[PDB]
Amino acid sequence: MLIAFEGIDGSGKTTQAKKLYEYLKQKGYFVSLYREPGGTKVGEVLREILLTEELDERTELLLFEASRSKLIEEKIIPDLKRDKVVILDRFVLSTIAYQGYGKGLDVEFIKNLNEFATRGVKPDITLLLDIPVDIALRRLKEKNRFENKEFLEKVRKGFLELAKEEENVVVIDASGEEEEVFKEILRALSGVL
Amino acid sequence: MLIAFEGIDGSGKTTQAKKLYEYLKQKGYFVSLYREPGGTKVGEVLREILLTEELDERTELLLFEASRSKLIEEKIIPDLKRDKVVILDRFVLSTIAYQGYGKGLDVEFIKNLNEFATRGVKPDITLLLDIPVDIALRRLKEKNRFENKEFLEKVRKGFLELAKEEENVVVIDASGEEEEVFKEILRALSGVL
Ligand SMILES: Nc1ncnc2c1ncn2[C@@H]1O[C@H](COP(=O)(O)OP(=O)(O)OP(=O)(O)O)[C@@H](O)[C@H]1O
Ligand SMILES: Nc1ncnc2c1ncn2[C@@H]1O[C@H](COP(=O)(O)OP(=O)(O)OP(=O)(O)O)[C@@H](O)[C@H]1O
Ligand SMILES: Nc1ccn([C@@H]2O[C@H](COP(=O)(O)O)[C@@H](O)[C@H]2O)c(=O)n1
Ligand SMILES: Nc1ccn([C@@H]2O[C@H](COP(=O)(O)O)[C@@H](O)[C@H]2O)c(=O)n1
Ligand SMILES: [Mg+2]
Ligand SMILES: [Mg+2]
Repeated sequence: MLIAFEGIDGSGKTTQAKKLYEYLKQKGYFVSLYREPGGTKVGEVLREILLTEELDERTELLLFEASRSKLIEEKIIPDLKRDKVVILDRFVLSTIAYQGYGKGLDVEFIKNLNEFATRGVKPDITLLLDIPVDIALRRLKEKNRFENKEFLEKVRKGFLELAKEEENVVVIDASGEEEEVFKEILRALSGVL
Repeated sequence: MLIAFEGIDGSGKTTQAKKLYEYLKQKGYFVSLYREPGGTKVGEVLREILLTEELDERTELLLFEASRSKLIEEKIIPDLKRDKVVILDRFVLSTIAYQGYGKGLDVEFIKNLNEFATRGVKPDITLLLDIPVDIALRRLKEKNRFENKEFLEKVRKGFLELAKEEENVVVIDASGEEEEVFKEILRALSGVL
């Protein structure tokens, strides 16, 4: 079982993925939680680079994918083999939305890089935490983090276009309170688990 | 002017590229010399990773391309804009030969990644330093470095198959002595410069 959380900065992915992890552990599933980029020794080095350095979008994309490739090969494929539930804080839709709809790289190209890095491993379900950018920005403000409204609007649209066309994507209203959003996620999850 | 040296380990790329650099500087060209992977701050971090860590071939390929993307955007494109002669110690044929023919990844795929990382920037000439693996291994032995014969035989064949099909590739007999090889390179170079 592979569960992917996707969405803009401040949509509650980290929080909700952690909530889903504890909940499922208590219910007796063997669970892993990983973030992208990151999740491996090598992946975390690349994460530090992606956050530290001034990078063009192409170099950026290739490093996101490298982190994913390492994570898929080192952790996710074996995790899935042992019937672990695998929960991802960001995955392949994030790459398309940010690098494609956001920074203007070719979407078919991103998709083929995604296919390559994941060896065609796809989620059973993707949870799109959709939220107005204004609301996501106010939440980040409370944590002293400031993101680009213009850029996130395009990204958000991207994410929503991808949910119409890509398979097994459920749009969750992430604008609610923490517990409301979690119980919307559980209903979407009841579909598959 | 973009000049690329390609070929197996111990073929004399580093030595000949450095020789070509000093020669052209003396003749009054403005010259850059860069290695792949490496050549930028970020590229060299990735280099250290690629030489340090146990990596699957997919992750490897994506990090080789990330380095290249950084080098293209940070150094090569602007170097070419200012009419510098740019000399590369390894470039895009090496990727195909090592990751494609060597480790079995798809060659069309590597070529499309190459296209992406370089923004379609192609060399004016590529110098393939071809050498028998037995001879390259004897040279590396003198420096206490030991590489995999079985792997390099495939890689060498790959390099040679690419020189037949890809554009502007000259096969230099790298088995000769240092000064003989340099003379052959200068002849090949007279074609374009
Ligand atoms: N339903 C909610 N209502 C209000 N605030 C929330 C809700 N869920 C999470 N938060 C808080 O708002 C912020 C959301 O951040 P979180 O890290 O969960 O989102 P994220 O999508 O992981 O962001 P990023 O991509 O930037 O890491 C946090 O400070 C979190 O504690
Ligand atoms: N023509 C030659 N004959 C004998 N030895 C040589 C010749 N040219 C270079 N060498 C030596 O052989 C080794 C291989 O040269 P060099 O480092 O340039 O090859 P390379 O293709 O860069 O190898 P690598 O990819 O492993 O760095 C060096 O230690 C060098 O001193
Ligand atoms: N495909 C992706 C995924 C994440 N990111 C960025 O990575 C940063 C930190 O990641 P987290 O959201 O996982 O903490 C975010 O600010 C986000 O904008 C990106 O630019 N492209
Ligand atoms: N595409 C590439 C390029 C270099 N390499 C490796 O990089 C290493 C460093 O050698 P250089 O000095 O030629 O960069 C070599 O051991 C070579 O086999 C690889 O595996 N795939
Ligand atoms: Mg987060
Ligand atoms: Mg060398």
